[PDB]
Amino acid sequence: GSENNVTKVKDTNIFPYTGVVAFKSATGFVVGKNTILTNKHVSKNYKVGDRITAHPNSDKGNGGIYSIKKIINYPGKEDVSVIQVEERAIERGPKGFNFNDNVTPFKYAAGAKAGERIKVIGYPHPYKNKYVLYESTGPVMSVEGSSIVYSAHTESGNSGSPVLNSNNELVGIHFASDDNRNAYGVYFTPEIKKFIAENIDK
Amino acid sequence: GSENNVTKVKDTNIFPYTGVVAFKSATGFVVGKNTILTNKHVSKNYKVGDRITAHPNSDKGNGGIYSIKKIINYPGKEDVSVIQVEERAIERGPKGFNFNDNVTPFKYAAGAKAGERIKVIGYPHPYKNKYVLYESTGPVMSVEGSSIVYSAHTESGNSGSPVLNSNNELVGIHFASDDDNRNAYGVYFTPEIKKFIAENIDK
Amino acid sequence: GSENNVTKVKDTNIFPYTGVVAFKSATGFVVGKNTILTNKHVSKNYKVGDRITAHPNSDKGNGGIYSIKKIINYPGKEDVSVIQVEERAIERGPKGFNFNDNVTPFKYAAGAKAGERIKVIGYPHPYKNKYVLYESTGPVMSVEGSSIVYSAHTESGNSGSPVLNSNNELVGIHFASDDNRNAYGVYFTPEIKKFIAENIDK
Amino acid sequence: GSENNVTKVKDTNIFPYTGVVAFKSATGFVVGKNTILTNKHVSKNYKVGDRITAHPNSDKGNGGIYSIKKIINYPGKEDVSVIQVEERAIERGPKGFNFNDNVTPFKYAAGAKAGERIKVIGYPHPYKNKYVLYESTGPVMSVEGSSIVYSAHTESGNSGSPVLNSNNELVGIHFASDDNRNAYGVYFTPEIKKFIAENIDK
Amino acid sequence: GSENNVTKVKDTNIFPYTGVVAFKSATGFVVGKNTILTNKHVSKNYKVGDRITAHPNSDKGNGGIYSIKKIINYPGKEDVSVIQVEERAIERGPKGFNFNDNVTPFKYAAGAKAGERIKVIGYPHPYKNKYVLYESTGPVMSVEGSSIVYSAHTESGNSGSPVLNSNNELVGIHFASDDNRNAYGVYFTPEIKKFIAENIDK
Amino acid sequence: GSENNVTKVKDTNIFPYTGVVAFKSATGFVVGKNTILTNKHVSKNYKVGDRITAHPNSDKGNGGIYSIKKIINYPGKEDVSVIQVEERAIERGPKGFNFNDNVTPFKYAAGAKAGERIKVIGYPHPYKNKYVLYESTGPVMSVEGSSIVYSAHTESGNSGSPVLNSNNELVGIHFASDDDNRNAYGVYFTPEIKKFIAENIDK
Ligand SMILES: [Cl-]
Ligand SMILES: [Cl-]
Ligand SMILES: [Cl-]
Ligand SMILES: [Cl-]
Ligand SMILES: [Cl-]
Ligand SMILES: [Cl-]
Ligand SMILES: [Zn+2]
Ligand SMILES: [Zn+2]
Ligand SMILES: [Zn+2]
Ligand SMILES: [Zn+2]
Ligand SMILES: [Zn+2]
Ligand SMILES: [Zn+2]
Ligand SMILES: [Zn+2]
Ligand SMILES: [Zn+2]
Ligand SMILES: [Zn+2]
Ligand SMILES: [Zn+2]
Ligand SMILES: [Zn+2]
Ligand SMILES: [Zn+2]
Ligand SMILES: [Zn+2]
Ligand SMILES: [Zn+2]
Ligand SMILES: [Zn+2]
Ligand SMILES: [Zn+2]
Ligand SMILES: [Zn+2]
Ligand SMILES: [Zn+2]
Ligand SMILES: [Zn+2]
Ligand SMILES: [Zn+2]
Repeated sequence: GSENNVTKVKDTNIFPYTGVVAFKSATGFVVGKNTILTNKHVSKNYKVGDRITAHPNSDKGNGGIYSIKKIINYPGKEDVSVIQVEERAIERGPKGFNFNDNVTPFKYAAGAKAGERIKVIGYPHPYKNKYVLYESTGPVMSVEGSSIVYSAHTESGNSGSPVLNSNNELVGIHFASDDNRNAYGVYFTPEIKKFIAENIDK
Repeated sequence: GSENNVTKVKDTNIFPYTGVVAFKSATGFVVGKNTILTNKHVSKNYKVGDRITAHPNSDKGNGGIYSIKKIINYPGKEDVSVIQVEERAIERGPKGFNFNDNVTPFKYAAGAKAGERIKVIGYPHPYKNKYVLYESTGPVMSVEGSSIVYSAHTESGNSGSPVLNSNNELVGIHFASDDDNRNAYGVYFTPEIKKFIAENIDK
Repeated sequence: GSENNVTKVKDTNIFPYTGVVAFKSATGFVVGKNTILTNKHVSKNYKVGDRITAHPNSDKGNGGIYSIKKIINYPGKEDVSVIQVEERAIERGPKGFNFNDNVTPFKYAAGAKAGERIKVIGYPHPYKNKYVLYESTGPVMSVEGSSIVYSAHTESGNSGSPVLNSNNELVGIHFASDDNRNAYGVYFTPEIKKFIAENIDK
Repeated sequence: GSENNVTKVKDTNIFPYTGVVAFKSATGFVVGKNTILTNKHVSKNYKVGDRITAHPNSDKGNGGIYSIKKIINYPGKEDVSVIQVEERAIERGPKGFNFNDNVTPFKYAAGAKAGERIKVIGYPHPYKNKYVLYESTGPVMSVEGSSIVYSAHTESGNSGSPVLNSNNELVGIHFASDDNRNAYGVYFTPEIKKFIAENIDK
Repeated sequence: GSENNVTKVKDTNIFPYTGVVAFKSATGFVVGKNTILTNKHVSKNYKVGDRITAHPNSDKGNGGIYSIKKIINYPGKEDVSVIQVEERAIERGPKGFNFNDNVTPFKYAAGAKAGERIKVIGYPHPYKNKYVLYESTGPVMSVEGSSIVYSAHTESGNSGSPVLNSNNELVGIHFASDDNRNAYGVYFTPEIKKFIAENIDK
Repeated sequence: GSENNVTKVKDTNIFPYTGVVAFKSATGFVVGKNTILTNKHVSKNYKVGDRITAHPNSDKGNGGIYSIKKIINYPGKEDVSVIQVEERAIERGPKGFNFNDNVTPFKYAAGAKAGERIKVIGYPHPYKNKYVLYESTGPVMSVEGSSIVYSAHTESGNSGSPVLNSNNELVGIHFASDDDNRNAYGVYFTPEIKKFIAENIDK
């Protein structure tokens, strides 16, 4: 075979993949009880009642299908949208009908620096009949304020993917793009973190 | 083989490919009598007397070589330029020396929606010795005003390529690309742009 | 095999590759005595005493490892930084401990025009344990003022790479990115040449 | 994109693809009323009552699912097996429950010669959850007796695939395998044609 | 990214990869105390005193470097060679200097059938400066006697790789070769199993 | 980019590539005055008067087109055939109309060993409209008598390609291919084969 900085995830039912969710067009991940994060350009395409699916892997199944109950955009310029779902599944996952028993939120990392290895996990290919999760690895190029840039292979559906460090702790949320190219994430500054904690379902 | 969102067009002498023309560096397509559409960043590299070729495919031939007679940039910000050609071919196509007999313009689509399948058809590799036409498929991500964004594999030479729906109706013109399933950016034909184009079709 | 607009350089100890240097995260190239060029977003990550390596190729060796002695960013908008190194190698090259005897600066080309063939030569993959030099070919799309655009396969590490014409003369410096994509360089205008000549070590 | 001697067939419900059928592990194609052809190493894995599907394409549907009613191996050395199916579909195709109304047999070509372009049409990837038909093009290298050799990209599932000329006429049946490799088929000699005609369901 | 039936193994220090060993040219795996298996065409290239390395992964290290003490070829036609190593490492692994503490032998599977998923694990690229383990997945095509055939992407260095089922139990040893091609293994018949058990170091 | 054991040769007008010739379906290489070597399964598709081309590279030109004048198969089992050409080019190369002035034969290597790096140089894609020369690198797996096996990416058209060591000396002729790092099979030049070739070089 060959070196490859992106590979298909064959088992999406183990951590960290159990923190990731699919939209028809994009990716999101869990941040707290009944609460997911994605980009604003993703959430504009959705409304209350639309469905997300928890860590799906084509016909190997998933953690359940859930409906969106609230969409809250961050008021700053950063591309962050908090989405709450109804806790009771439309279709159950293997751990039952409760959203939170089928998913796992991430710990925030202590920080991030140029040169460290990150992973972007998400559903790179939008509007497919089957959901396939890919893991894209690469180094951090820069952390400046609320901007984190890394070199990786990312595609349009990665919008909303978590960016994790080597210990599966959260360093960012992807928003825009062999391919070892600069790719762009929102780094969680204290003001963004505060907006998120405030909009987690209580 | 493998899934691939871009493949070589092996017969460019059937519809929809007989709508598409090649520049040395880019793509365009036919909009009406003696008239083609491309981007402003393409037309700035050309002038009256420069040559375009109709639906070429390496040494399989083409629908003729024609000279440019007029360049008319759209006055708005969108990246659209109208180019008229001399009707009399420099080199004939199989349907003769008249440009219009060797090409086919597209019908406009009724609109376009996020999630629908499009195709971008054009000459993705600029400044080659042989013209090779590729078809790039993918879903529309967004339509907002004159901006249409789709996820596809497009390349530098695709500047000017038509963006068609599943029934080969026109939804846009490609202008920028900034596996590969990447957001790619077209001009959606709003009424103001359609009016400009209609007014600049050779009479 | 297949047509490919980017291939691995297997001997980096011949011209023009002997004008190219590696940073941990990016590329640069020699402009004069003890002096290299790169981008401003590359030099931001380095400081006096950090190290660059002269035309490395995996474990086939290199022209030596050298320390940075001064960093001078171009005052204009263009993404150009001049870096001077200590002349005395930290680790020697095959031609000895003097930086200048192990490298080769480029001649400026007379100019550059749309459609001509260029090559971008550099270390495309950032933060690797081994330095691998690739050569990316493609045509110039546009030259205007200080902006040169070409169609090529470039990646995040190519920041700082020379852009040469078919006679290995210098037409620009890469700064931003099959793939036949528009890629962007700084074209050396008289004002930029003047800044560079003024900042070559004496 | 790139030159490629193998591409996915996106509509398998037009000629010539309507002459091709799938087994779980391999390909076959229609030779006459209720009758298909494949290799002897394919038919070894099947029995009466096993199922084949007519020109499937993922979830875009198919020409119907049919049961095997008889397996007849060619007495000679050549890797040819005739399989008859029950005429009445287990699951219908768009043209109804009759096998014959949903498929199309091929005309034999007048012959075949070195350098002419052929196509091998079949299901290259064995034992998949979804059937994906690919078309592999390439030139004939040699024809001798019952042996036709061509240069193409074929894979293990292509056992049993038709080999057609540029007018979709039949020149052989694949049996054994960028990749532009010599690939091997059975050329239909008069003795083989005679066996086949004798074993077409009446 | 894309579907791929072969991927780089990033951590070779967990089971099942801790059963695999590298030769300069090929692969082998552990069958018992101080004892490995490979092909006869591999062992002909080695002699007492030559080195094998336990589950290496470029510069991430390995389970130790060990010397060959005995080579015993199976007397039948099948491509099987038992190699014993000196128990005391030339260079230790993380579990110390004893060969057997750094490696793990496999359980034989109860049998194997057409259509089941297998994995071939080994070092596909011979005579490299760094050892990179790849995992190639695919279905079993046939089990006939001492022959097992599967559809996979295998390369010259895979000679000697174990072929494992989905529970990491042993089904074969690879000996000869997108690429989904038939690939050929020795299936462990009782007579082969007896030869192996008889030549395990006591 | 990526590691790749096969790449396109961009200048076929330098050594070692000026040793290699193209058939419509296969490769060969020069062994001496007016004489080339290929496989028996290639030469059986050719006859006196058929044309080979010297070191072509698409439209960059070539060292001339020459006609075959004699085919002499090796009497042993190994897959070797000697082909002589008419010395006077049908179409000249840059060094003129004489075949020998436009090509270069190889020196034989002193031998070959498992683990050493070789190159297979040839025209891997048969029956194309344009001749494209590729170089496939990889290690020797085994040498036994007249059999040399190496791990490389070779294709149908590589039949007849020379197999050279790191100093461009001849170690073998490729005959069969049965990423891709696969065992590939050449004829190693034993003394009996060398003698046959020397005796069949045009005088
Ligand atoms: Cl980039
Ligand atoms: Cl993108
Ligand atoms: Cl582009
Ligand atoms: Cl082959
Ligand atoms: Cl195969
Ligand atoms: Cl192999
Ligand atoms: Zn490989
Ligand atoms: Zn956005
Ligand atoms: Zn690439
Ligand atoms: Zn395939
Ligand atoms: Zn523009
Ligand atoms: Zn990709
Ligand atoms: Zn090839
Ligand atoms: Zn910058
Ligand atoms: Zn591509
Ligand atoms: Zn790409
Ligand atoms: Zn392309
Ligand atoms: Zn068979
Ligand atoms: Zn290949
Ligand atoms: Zn392959
Ligand atoms: Zn992808
Ligand atoms: Zn063997
Ligand atoms: Zn393939
Ligand atoms: Zn690369
Ligand atoms: Zn032969
Ligand atoms: Zn491969």
